[PDB]
Amino acid sequence: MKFNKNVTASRRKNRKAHFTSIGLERTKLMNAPLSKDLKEEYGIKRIAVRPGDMVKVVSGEFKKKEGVVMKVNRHDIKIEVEGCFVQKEDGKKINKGIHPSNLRIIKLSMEKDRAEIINKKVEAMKSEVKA
Amino acid sequence: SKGTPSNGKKNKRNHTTCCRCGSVSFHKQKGKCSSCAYPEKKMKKMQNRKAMLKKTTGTGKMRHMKKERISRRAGYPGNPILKEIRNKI
Amino acid sequence: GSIKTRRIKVQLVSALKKNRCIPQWKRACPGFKQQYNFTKRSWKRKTLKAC
Amino acid sequence: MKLLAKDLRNNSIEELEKNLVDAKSEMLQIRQKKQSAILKPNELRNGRRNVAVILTIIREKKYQQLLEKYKDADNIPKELKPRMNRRKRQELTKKQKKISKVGKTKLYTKGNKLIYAFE
Amino acid sequence: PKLNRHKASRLDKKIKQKKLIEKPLGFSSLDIIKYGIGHEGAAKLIEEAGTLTFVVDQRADKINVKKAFEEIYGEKVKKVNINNTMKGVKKAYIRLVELGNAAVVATKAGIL
RNA sequence: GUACCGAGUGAUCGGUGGUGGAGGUAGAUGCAGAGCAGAUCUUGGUGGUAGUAGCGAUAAUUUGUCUUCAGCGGCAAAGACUGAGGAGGAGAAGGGUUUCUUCUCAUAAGAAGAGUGAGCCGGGUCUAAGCGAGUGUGUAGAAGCAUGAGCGAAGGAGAAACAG
RNA sequence: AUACCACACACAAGGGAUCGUUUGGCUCCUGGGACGAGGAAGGGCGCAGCAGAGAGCGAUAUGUGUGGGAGCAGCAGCAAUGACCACACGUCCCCGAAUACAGCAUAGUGCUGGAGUACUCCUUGGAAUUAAGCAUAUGAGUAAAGGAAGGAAAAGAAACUAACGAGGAUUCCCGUAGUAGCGGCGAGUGAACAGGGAACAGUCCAACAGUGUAAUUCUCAAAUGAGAAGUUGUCAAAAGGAAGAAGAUGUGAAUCAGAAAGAAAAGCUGAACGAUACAGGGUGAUAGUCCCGUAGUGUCUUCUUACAUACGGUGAGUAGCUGUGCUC
Ligand SMILES: [Zn+2]
Repeated sequence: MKFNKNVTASRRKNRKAHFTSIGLERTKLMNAPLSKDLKEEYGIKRIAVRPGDMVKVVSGEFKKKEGVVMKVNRHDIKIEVEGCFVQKEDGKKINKGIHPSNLRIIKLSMEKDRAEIINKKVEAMKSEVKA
Repeated sequence: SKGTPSNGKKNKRNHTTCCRCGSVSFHKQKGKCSSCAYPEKKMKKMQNRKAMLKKTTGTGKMRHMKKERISRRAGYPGNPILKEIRNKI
Repeated sequence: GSIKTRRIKVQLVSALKKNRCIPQWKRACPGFKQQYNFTKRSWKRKTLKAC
Repeated sequence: MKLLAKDLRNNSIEELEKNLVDAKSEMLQIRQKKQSAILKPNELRNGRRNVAVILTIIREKKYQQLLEKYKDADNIPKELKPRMNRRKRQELTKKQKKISKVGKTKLYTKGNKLIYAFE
Repeated sequence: PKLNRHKASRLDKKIKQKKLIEKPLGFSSLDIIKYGIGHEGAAKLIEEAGTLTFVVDQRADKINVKKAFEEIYGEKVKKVNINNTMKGVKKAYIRLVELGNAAVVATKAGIL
């Protein structure tokens, strides 16, 4: 049960809040679980998927496959994974997008600011965990 | 006759664009606008509630009024270079 | 006619720049849902009231 | 070349005015390479950012020049005080609101009370 | 006195105040000129009549245009004519005190 | 939703086979914006009449030839007509790109470009009949009345250009 | 009836009912009640690499600073030398109260004007309608038109009720009451005190200011002087505080596998695990354990509020009266 009356439980309101999200709230939509080993290598339980990271598909047509993330579509919430595609009548191949939550991370791309992003989150935990 | 043949003579134009309201209703001979009463200081009485709500505050852009509300929320902080003047006052 | 005031001329200039179809590249954009520009006009079918 | 704010803040008003004529000359040259010939889409963006930065840094330096002048004076020019709104500028100060005596109580003040219980 | 001003040629009316800070350089040569026009229509005018054609800011007048050219490009000017076009652009035509110099200035400036 | 078949005096109810692609009832009670053939009813969609009634006042049209791809479209040669108070050549009021080039039929249709240069031409000046801010008096506020800055003619007055 | 006209059934046309769905509406409750001469509200015109409308912004038309951090939806180009977002600031074209103006106050600085007006206060003031007709009356001191202010506004501490063994400012709720009465005594209209509660608070001016000296307010100087207002009368004292409330934001448990079948399992079947969290939303069919939250817990920022002097019993074109008009 919910006892805070400032938070809404309306279906109409929850749905609008989802689809009209922007900025950091949009980034929260692209989160995926880490594998059991990585959850010992790092403190975090889940992270936003980025290009170059390595993922196992755990639901759908392409179940059991593994591959590298090629692109991240923020407007239509989908991820393109290397080697997951369909062939047209022409023989031409189109990558099919997968929803973030159907993936699981196997190796992290550590290019750019990723190491600082991870550090910032670990500290935020401990700050309140140790109190 | 009063129908089609009299329509041919209708080539003069009594109203032009008003400079206060835009509404092509300034009568040149009378020296008055039929939408907004220019050049009188106050705006005209609008005929009914339906017609007046079409020209109220919030039907356009409200540029100044919006900024004022944001500044009031922030506590009227002013330009940060000049904080010392603010603080003294 | 040939004699015009400055106020009448600016109204004609603005009424002439607005009278154009949707550019052909916009139709390819993922989020774009318009078919035809409903604000297009013809001199044979409407008056500007520039007077 | 993309000018940076912290690396301009070191110049005098006399030096910054020199820089402005160059940026404006460069903008003219850009417009010609658009009517005539062909332009990379990035060029007009970069041209226009450079003028805006110089005008922003000049304005700050002139405000400081005015601050040093009037800081300690009576009759500060209005523009140096924050705008607020017309009614907040005309309000009475909190001292002035409390000097009046026009219907104030004799007894029944906050000061005439004791800390007591009831049983 | 208040009047609707529908027959007037100047759309501005109000007299302008002073200000505590004033804008750095003011209405000045590099605001006045926009670009020179180089196409088959303009090319003939350089070759036959020693005149260049330019787009200029709406706020500009004959005297200002004369000064701005002599400042940016450097040749001396005989005449300036002006034309408000149906596309909302003010065009200026500038004739130089010596012909032949028109082809020199046009080529240096990359108009032609 | 659509064909069949069964149950009920009847309002209605049940099953079977194709179509459809994600929700739905049976019993007992509660609240109602709770059942249509009609109102010269309201809104939207479709017939018969019917390949029918009509589409042709005015000067009039023929032949060859090229395109067009099937335009009495263009060009040559004939035959006519308006007949200088013209079906000719120009301005104003009104319209506003309808003007020029290219392409396409989508055609009294579109799309993309280009085009209007003044000391001497007209406006910005003067004043007609007249209108009027402010001030005075009046009114709950107005209207009205006295005086009066400013305004009032692209065909009245009004410095100076013509050929190629 | 060979071929026309009608009806039934199957297939193809023609139209958009029905069923399934919804980032919209409506109603009730709670907060808020924030404009303008420092140029508003409202109108116009410009600004994109390819850009008509709409959105955003002013010739600085995606600038500066802080907190974050990954892409910019098409095509070409950009981006850890910061893509994009959030908070504040800087810049902010022309018309418009539109003002180089009008009226007005001070020793001086100045103030007003226009916008909005659901709710509150002050004026002015109908007719349709009901009376089974209609003229007094009704609808109604309502509609319409004008003036003015605030987050509420108005009212308010008895020249008050009552006749009890009396009460004790104003406003609001239950009630006296469809009563006492008003009325072609027709149609119809119509209050007050009590008794039970919410919330509670009282005070100022004049009459009436030290005369062994206006002791009072303001300006410039100066470290103690000049000047303005005022004798048609100026001047009657305290800092000070912790509480109370509203927002913003951090953290936050626990799952795997399978026959058949499907485009896809979260369904179904077996085995587990969390709960101070089984509110609700998203994921390719119906998910406590896949994602965002929720229960529980931390931080921070704003706002509101608080001690001093002297007094009484005569406030006039008023109360009242005569005539007159409206009103209850
Ligand atoms: Zn108007």
